[PDB]
Amino acid sequence: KMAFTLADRVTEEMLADKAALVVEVVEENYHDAPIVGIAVVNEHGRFFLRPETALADPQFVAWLGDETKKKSMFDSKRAAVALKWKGIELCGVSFDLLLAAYLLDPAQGVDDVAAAAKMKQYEAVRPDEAVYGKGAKRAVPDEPVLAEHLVRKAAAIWELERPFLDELRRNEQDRLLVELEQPLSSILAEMEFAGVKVDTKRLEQMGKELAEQLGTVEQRIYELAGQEFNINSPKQLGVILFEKLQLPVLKKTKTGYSTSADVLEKLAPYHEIVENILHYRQLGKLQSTYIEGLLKVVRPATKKVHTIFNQALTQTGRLSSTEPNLQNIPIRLEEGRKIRQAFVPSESDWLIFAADYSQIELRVLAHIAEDDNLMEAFRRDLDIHTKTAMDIFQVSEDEVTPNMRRQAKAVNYGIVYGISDYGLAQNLNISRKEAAEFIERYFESFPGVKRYMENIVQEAKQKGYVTTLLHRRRYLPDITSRNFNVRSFAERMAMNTPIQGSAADIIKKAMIDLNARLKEERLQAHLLLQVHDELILEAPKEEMERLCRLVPEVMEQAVTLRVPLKVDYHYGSTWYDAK
DNA sequence: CCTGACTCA
DNA sequence: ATTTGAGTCAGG
Ligand SMILES: Nc1ncnc2c1ncn2[C@H]1CC[C@@H](COP(=O)(O)OP(=O)(O)OP(=O)(O)O)O1
Ligand SMILES: [Mg+2]
Repeated sequence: KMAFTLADRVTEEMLADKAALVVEVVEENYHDAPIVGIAVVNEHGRFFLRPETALADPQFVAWLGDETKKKSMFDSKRAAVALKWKGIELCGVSFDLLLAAYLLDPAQGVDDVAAAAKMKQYEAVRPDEAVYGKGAKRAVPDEPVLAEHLVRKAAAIWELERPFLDELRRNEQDRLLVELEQPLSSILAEMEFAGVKVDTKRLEQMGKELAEQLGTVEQRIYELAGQEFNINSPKQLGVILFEKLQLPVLKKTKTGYSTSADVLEKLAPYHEIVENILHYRQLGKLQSTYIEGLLKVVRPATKKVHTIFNQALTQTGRLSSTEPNLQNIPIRLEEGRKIRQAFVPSESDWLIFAADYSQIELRVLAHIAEDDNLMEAFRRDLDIHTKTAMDIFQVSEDEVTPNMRRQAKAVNYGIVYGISDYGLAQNLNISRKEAAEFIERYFESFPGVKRYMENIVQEAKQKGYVTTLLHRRRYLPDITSRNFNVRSFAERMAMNTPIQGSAADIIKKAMIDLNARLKEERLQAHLLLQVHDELILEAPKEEMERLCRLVPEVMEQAVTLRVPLKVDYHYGSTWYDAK
């Protein structure tokens, strides 16, 4: 039905200056993964190429790397990174169907061509899973079966480009795709392929010392409990706490007694064992995830870890980070924070540079809600987190520890994002009456915020979606539900999504501008990680003074708001020391 | 395989 | 009924 040529060799007509291109990587993690087949669809026809052939052809390599030869693809970052592991540079990607689908509706969770094709009732293509199988059954099919699939995906991208571009424009999301998400994709590809170097000697030594400590904590817990049990089993732990030790049951879930951190902290006046158990579970996560888990994914020859930043997953426009996640490395307790000493520069005499947006979503909220007191508070360069802390704990602006400031931060965001008196009371372990009062005195300080939250909920109910500064959209079909719980969740997404998502837009624009600046000044410095409202770089030590100016400036100037943007920054010999 | 732990923004 | 957005892990 769909004619295509199974080429034995690359020909001139395959190298047209506009094409839909498929460079197939079947493994979920595409770092150093096999390329199993290539497809090209253009004005001249439809082609399948064997990668052994095509990727060793100097004209095909040349075409891939030619910025003036425009390619339409699906998940171009996957291809770009797979090709870098093959030592080949991919340039000129002009359209990405994955990112196009993501912006049109992130709720669809589009993650193959067939799923994007369905958005426009295009059915002449199969889902990837149906072709390759799942779990232990996964496999590349016989060549003719593989070739047809790849070509059908290329044909889909080719015929779907205009319809998707048309709808993006209708939505005012065309520049968001072309000028923000697509250029970011290339930047993320660079970051992933660069990787972050790990000090495995230090990490392994930390692991040995941690094992000993876990043993000591473990034995003490058994002593306190009067028996041995699996502390890492919430079920067994529940029996010990609420049956053997007869402690009060504060919460249940569908599976049985809750042993959450929040519940165990509240049980501290009844038995010292709950504090030990909380310590044990913290240490155990360090070991399983940040020592053992991390060392499993280090590439042994280079000692580097290579994350994958998922650009088309979160419902608000944030990135996520997987295998390993490098956006949740410990920082909040000194015990876990020391993990960051194992993340080091990739060359000697280089350093790690880290920058963080100050009170980021509160600034954005001030701008969007146009609240008087809040907009003013940032012109006066106030720290609303610390002020809130002084108030909540009844202390002076010098008795506020970092932990206290962090706890205030969750209260400040909690409130603007819809926390109830019950939630706030449980969060700070205070009376609900007292909690209700903090909330009241909060919306009195910032009345425009309150209006904005009422107003954005009403709007969402009328339009059925909310939007960000750069025209990112989230649909919220549940917001007019007759069901209280379902409706309430959707209403809180309407409160949060425009703010978190606008803040995502900003740091994304900051990454693009920053790279442009790094290139024009021909610095060796380069981005390693993004952590939502943080950018981590490494660079020669001689570039630290110039970065101290360049990085914060670019980040602060990324957009222009009604309030200042403020960036904190540091550097040092390890990620830990960049504080 | 899911749930409830821990980790971050 | 009860802040938002994420990922990985051991246990079961
Ligand atoms: N508990 C929470 N609830 C909702 N959103 C939160 C959150 N914690 C963080 N976020 C969201 C909202 C904030 C944003 C960034 O996290 P930062 O810790 O960096 O908060 P920032 O306000 O920038 O504080 P600063 O840098 O001055 O210490 O992510
Ligand atoms: Mg911040």
